[PDB]
Amino acid sequence: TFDAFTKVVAQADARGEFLSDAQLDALSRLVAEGNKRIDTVNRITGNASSIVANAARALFAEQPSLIAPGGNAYTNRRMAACLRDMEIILRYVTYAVFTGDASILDDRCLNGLRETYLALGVPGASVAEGVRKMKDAAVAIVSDRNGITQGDCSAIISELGSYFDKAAAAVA
Amino acid sequence: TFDAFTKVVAQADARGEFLSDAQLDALSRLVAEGNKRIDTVNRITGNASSIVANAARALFAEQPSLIAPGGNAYTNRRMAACLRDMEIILRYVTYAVFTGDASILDDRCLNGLRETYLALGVPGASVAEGVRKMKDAAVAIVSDRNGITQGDCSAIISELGSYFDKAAAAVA
Amino acid sequence: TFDAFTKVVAQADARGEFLSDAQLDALSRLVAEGNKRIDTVNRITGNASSIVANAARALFAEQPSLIAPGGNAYTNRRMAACLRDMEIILRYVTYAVFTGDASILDDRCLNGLRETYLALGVPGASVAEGVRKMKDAAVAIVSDRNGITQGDCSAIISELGSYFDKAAAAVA
Amino acid sequence: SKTPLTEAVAAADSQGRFLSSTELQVAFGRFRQAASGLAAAKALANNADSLVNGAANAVYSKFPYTTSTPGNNFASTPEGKAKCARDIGYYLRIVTYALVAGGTGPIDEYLLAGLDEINKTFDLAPSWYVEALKYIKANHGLSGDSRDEANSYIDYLINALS
Amino acid sequence: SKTPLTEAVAAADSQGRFLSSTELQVAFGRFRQAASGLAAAKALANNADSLVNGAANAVYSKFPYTTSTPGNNFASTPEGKAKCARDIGYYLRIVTYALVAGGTGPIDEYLLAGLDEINKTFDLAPSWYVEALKYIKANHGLSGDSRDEANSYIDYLINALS
Amino acid sequence: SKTPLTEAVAAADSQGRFLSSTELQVAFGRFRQAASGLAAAKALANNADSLVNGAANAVYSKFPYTTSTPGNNFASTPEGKAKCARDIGYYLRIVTYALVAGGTGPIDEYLLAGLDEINKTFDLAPSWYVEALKYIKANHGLSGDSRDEANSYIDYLINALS
Ligand SMILES: *[C@@H](C)[C@H]1/C(=C/c2[nH]c(/C=C3N=C(/C=C4\NC(=O)C(CC)=C4C)C(C)=C\3CCC(=O)O)c(CCC(=O)O)c2C)NC(=O)[C@@H]1C
Ligand SMILES: *[C@@H](C)[C@H]1/C(=C/c2[nH]c(/C=C3N=C(/C=C4\NC(=O)C(CC)=C4C)C(C)=C\3CCC(=O)O)c(CCC(=O)O)c2C)NC(=O)[C@@H]1C
Ligand SMILES: *[C@@H](C)[C@H]1/C(=C/c2[nH]c(/C=C3N=C(/C=C4\NC(=O)C(CC)=C4C)C(C)=C\3CCC(=O)O)c(CCC(=O)O)c2C)NC(=O)[C@@H]1C
Ligand SMILES: *[C@H](C)[C@H]1/C(=C/c2[nH]c(/C=C3N=C(/C=C4\NC(=O)C(CC)=C4C)C(C)=C\3CCC(=O)O)c(CCC(=O)O)c2C)NC(=O)[C@@H]1C
Ligand SMILES: *[C@H](C)[C@H]1/C(=C/c2[nH]c(/C=C3N=C(/C=C4\NC(=O)C(CC)=C4C)C(C)=C\3CCC(=O)O)c(CCC(=O)O)c2C)NC(=O)[C@@H]1C
Ligand SMILES: *[C@H](C)[C@H]1/C(=C/c2[nH]c(/C=C3N=C(/C=C4\NC(=O)C(CC)=C4C)C(C)=C\3CCC(=O)O)c(CCC(=O)O)c2C)NC(=O)[C@@H]1C
Ligand SMILES: *[C@H](C)[C@H]1/C(=C/c2[nH]c(/C=C3N=C(/C=C4\NC(=O)C(CC)=C4C)C(C)=C\3CCC(=O)O)c(CCC(=O)O)c2C)NC(=O)[C@@H]1C
Ligand SMILES: *[C@H](C)[C@H]1/C(=C/c2[nH]c(/C=C3N=C(/C=C4\NC(=O)C(CC)=C4C)C(C)=C\3CCC(=O)O)c(CCC(=O)O)c2C)NC(=O)[C@@H]1C
Ligand SMILES: *[C@H](C)[C@H]1/C(=C/c2[nH]c(/C=C3N=C(/C=C4\NC(=O)C(CC)=C4C)C(C)=C\3CCC(=O)O)c(CCC(=O)O)c2C)NC(=O)[C@@H]1C
Repeated sequence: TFDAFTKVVAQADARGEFLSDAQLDALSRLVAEGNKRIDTVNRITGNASSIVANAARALFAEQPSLIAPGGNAYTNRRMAACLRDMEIILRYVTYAVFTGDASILDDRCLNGLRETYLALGVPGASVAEGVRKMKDAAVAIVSDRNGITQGDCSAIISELGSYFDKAAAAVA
Repeated sequence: TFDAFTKVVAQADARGEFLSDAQLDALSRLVAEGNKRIDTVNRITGNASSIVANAARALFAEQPSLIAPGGNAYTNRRMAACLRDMEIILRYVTYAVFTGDASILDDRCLNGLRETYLALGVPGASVAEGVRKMKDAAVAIVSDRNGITQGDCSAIISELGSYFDKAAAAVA
Repeated sequence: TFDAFTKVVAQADARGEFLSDAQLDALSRLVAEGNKRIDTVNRITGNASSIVANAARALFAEQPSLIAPGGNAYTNRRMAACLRDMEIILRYVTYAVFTGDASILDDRCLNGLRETYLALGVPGASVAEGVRKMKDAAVAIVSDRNGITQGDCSAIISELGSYFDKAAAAVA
Repeated sequence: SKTPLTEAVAAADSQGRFLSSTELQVAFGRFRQAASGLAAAKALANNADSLVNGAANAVYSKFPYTTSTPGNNFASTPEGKAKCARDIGYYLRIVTYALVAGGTGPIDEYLLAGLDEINKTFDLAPSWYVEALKYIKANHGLSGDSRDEANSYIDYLINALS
Repeated sequence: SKTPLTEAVAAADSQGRFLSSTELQVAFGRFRQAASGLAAAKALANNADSLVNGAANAVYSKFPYTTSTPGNNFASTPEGKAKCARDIGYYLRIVTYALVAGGTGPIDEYLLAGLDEINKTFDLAPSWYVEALKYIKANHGLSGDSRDEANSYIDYLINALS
Repeated sequence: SKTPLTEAVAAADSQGRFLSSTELQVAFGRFRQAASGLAAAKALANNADSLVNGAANAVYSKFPYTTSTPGNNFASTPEGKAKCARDIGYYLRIVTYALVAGGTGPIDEYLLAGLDEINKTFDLAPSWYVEALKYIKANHGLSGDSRDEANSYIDYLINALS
């Protein structure tokens, strides 16, 4: 896996070059925005349970066939597995925000998830929808102006969104 | 694995339904015939070594090329493997009788077997003949009227036959 | 795996036959030439490090892009792995000379190597060139008249070459 | 899942053995039990509306805050009551499957695995279900071996919720 | 299968090592032995009919019940005598393979693996094979290193059958 | 590879846990450090030619045998001098990568793993690189946190080379 820094390092080593000023300056800005990145991680983490619980409930509300007997989320074992995958994806999204690179999420979580789901008959379109709900909740929690020094978190919010989008597309 | 009872349960749960009165009555009739099932398992078990040895002996008499040097059953290791296979199939057939469901035999014995035989060049048609001879020996043993309370075992004998025929087809 | 003796045994057992006088005498000739087989193994082994190092040096001198940044032998980890592969291939080549049969080399070394390389992006054609360089070096060492009782090693040198050729062809 | 018959075969299979007198004794014990087990499953099923409705009402009475407190986890709306009666029906239905099976296997597979996690995530109180199960135990009208086998499954769940 | 050459390489391979003087000495050992091994293989092949028939007959004299008792495992019929001669031939041939290989490997692979299972399932008395091997030992006429190596394989089988 | 950020995530991942205050503190220390890391990288980069040719010259002066003895491993030909300056260039550039990463990760991955094997096979003296590194340290002219971090990687490599 890479973090934002080792990612750029790998690109430069492959060409046998020192980082360029553009590369160094880009990492400088990331550094300068670091408190926001940390607040983004903390805020999602602090609300993890309710992000999962509430998106799950809304998912089952809109898709009652998932919880009907014979549904994919019917029985407590399958409901537990389903709640667990929700939390796993949210967890790995927070890792990507923390390192500033998608690789932890792609390499350790999303890669081969579609195939996993196909074999079990987990409906990936419903997973994707659950993820999208978590995304919307997570974004509103991070953007919330209360109890925090005020400023512009649009870059970190956009990066965050992008990781949720990867998660939903990896199973959709 | 399912037994006869849990097989019916699985179906009912997926529909979110109690077993119907008729479904319960069918299981009641299997219960009332339980002594015959037990005698069937015990009888085959009691004669397992000779059921295997006699089937094998006849197979090799009818198919001399199996044991000629270069043949699939030639060398003590290959002969030992071949006898073992016959015993394993008989064993799993008895488990299926005991449980009143094919799943133990399908999941633990028959699944993959065709493919394994193809990889090694075991002649499947020959294994299937061997299984059919064991079926005939076992049916005659189970149907014997000597030294048992008299009654009608045609249903359990037919069920027993069906597990052998399933096994034979899985490799033939 | 087989040695030269058990290879002939395997052919005979499958046909249910004693070795013919002709087959026994061919093995006698192999045995009468055993000292040259032993000298071949010892000669390569005594020179293993320089055979690998010189071949590697020559490979990188003719294909500099292997060691330029971004190249498959760039970074010390990749270099050490490449050097190890050369050493492994040479090692298994000497085992084939020792036993008088290719199976040790094919079964334990070359089988699946093409696939391994393709999955890693190791350039198999460049490995093959490395092997051909070791072949020529090793042949010249085994061939060298200095410091040994004089005689005709043409058969064993040709057999040695055949093991190197198998190696080169397996990695490409 | 765990029934006398699957357990006996799995034991034999893991040892690579044919079935022997030990497993036939398991079968005899199974078949001795099954008549009353099947009869109990039939009675509970025919009585399900009465049991489920009575169990829900027992719970609402024992825990009146569940019908008056707003919340996704509560039965203060029609939807909430419906969720609750649904869940109680699940418990009853799956108890019948254990009687059918002659073991905890259906309970373990369909209801008990993940149970704590579900009750935690959705903020469902174990004690609600204990009360529902108590009502079922008191009102199933079974006796003898039917009663004893049924009570063991109901008690097995009460134990798992405690 | 087990021979000096394969054993030396498996050791070296397991250690991840080049062969060294240790394994060269193994090969020197193999090549000192092999001429007398190959000579023994030739001599036993040339004399196979006599050794087999002689061995069969020695079993029939030591254990006359084997030719007078009806049964699938016995040699009271022409078919039975023929299975018996065939088996002894298998023993003899596979011994010659051990002499060719300079190791028990061929014995191990083609005869010994599964031997107890076959003797047991088909009700063949190990002492029958013991007697036949004792006869071959006493009658092959080999000398020196040929005799020593060949007897090692025959005794190896006698030990495996006892 | 090893940096504060990848190490924190690997720890949390291996525990199956969300990041907590512990890993947030790691991020804080990373971001406190990073500006001086980037500035150190930038300075070394800008001063690469002077540092590499200076270090080369300090090795040749410390070990005059290296420029006057024939050999593939020596810097007695233009080719060998170019190999040596290249190598010193690699050490320096990969140090800059460590400063960019805020960890030994890039060093471990691109230089340190396999280093001993390489030095041995090609007969390159560890003491040559130690000297080049001591020169870079004595001559980069860095101050404060830049110095401290840059010297930690330089000494990391000297330690690895002895
Ligand atoms: C977008 C995410 C929202 C936002 C963020 C934001 N944060 C800061 C500044 C800081 N936040 C912290 C964080 C912590 N201190 C701790 O001890 C911990 C627990 C381990 C945390 C999570 C810190 C130290 C700072 C600096 C001090 C300060 O409050 O300024 C800013 C200010 C700019 C900056 O990057 O520093 C901003 C904007 N603010 C919003 O309005 C968004 C909704
Ligand atoms: C068809 C398979 C044959 C057949 C079977 C048959 N069996 C019974 C009855 C019983 N069999 C047993 C068996 C055992 N008792 C033990 O203790 C053991 C050892 C562990 C065994 C294996 C028992 C207990 C009974 C019941 C009492 C009795 O003796 O009757 C019947 C009778 C009907 C019934 O199901 O009970 C039958 C028909 N009968 C045949 O003629 C078939 C060839
Ligand atoms: C082709 C490979 C070259 C060649 C080989 C060659 N060798 C011999 C004979 C011997 N070589 C040995 C070797 C060893 N003795 C030891 O103790 C060790 C260390 C463990 C070794 C490696 C031995 C014992 C002999 C026999 C005695 C002797 O020196 O002759 C020959 C001679 C014929 C034969 O096969 O014996 C030959 C030809 N010679 C060449 O000219 C090739 C370039
Ligand atoms: C009745 C005793 C009390 C009550 C019930 C209540 N339950 C839920 C939601 C769920 N119930 C379950 C339980 C099961 N589902 C299964 O698959 C099984 C085994 C087959 C069981 C036992 C689950 C998984 C849920 C959540 C998912 C779903 O809605 O199906 C609710 C609604 C919860 C919500 O937050 O939406 C309620 C209200 N609440 C009370 O106050 C009653 C006393
Ligand atoms: C809930 C939104 C949906 C749903 C989910 C569901 N998933 C499974 C099973 C698995 N999910 C995973 C995924 C992961 N496990 C990991 O360790 C990782 C990476 C770290 C991921 C991303 C796996 C591996 C499985 C299979 C094995 C297991 O159960 O653990 C189930 C269970 C399916 C079954 O029948 O067994 C379910 C139900 N189901 C829905 O209906 C929702 C749309
Ligand atoms: C005898 C009637 C025939 C025959 C059989 C034969 N089979 C094999 C090898 C294998 N058979 C199995 C089967 C199973 N293993 C299990 O554990 C299970 C489920 C519990 C089954 C059903 C397997 C796995 C193998 C391969 C592994 C092994 O050897 O143990 C052989 C050996 C083939 C070889 O070349 O080695 C033989 C000879 N052969 C005949 O000719 C008869 C028709
Ligand atoms: C050098 C001439 C070329 C080169 C080689 C190279 N190989 C690898 C990696 C592997 N090589 C092997 C091969 C074997 N492993 C064994 O144990 C055996 C049999 C005993 C063999 C033959 C394997 C398995 C690997 C992968 C695992 C490992 O690293 O050990 C690499 C590393 C590639 C990477 O990116 O990790 C390299 C570089 N590369 C060149 O450019 C030369 C043409
Ligand atoms: C002769 C000493 C006595 C004797 C022999 C006898 N053997 C069999 C049957 C078998 N013998 C073998 C043995 C081997 N097959 C192999 O692959 C190998 C290694 C290459 C050996 C040693 C086997 C496997 C069988 C059974 C299968 C077959 O028929 O080939 C019989 C027939 C027994 C039967 O039940 O059909 C007999 C008669 N019996 C005596 O009384 C002699 C003293
Ligand atoms: C300079 C201090 C002294 C010197 C240098 C010298 N080095 C080589 C050859 C190699 N150096 C490396 C090193 C690396 N390759 C990598 O990928 C990395 C990490 C990115 C490093 C640090 C390697 C692998 C080689 C061998 C292969 C190659 O040519 O690239 C030589 C040539 C040796 C030869 O046998 O060809 C020399 C001369 N020698 C001195 O005398 C200087 C004092």
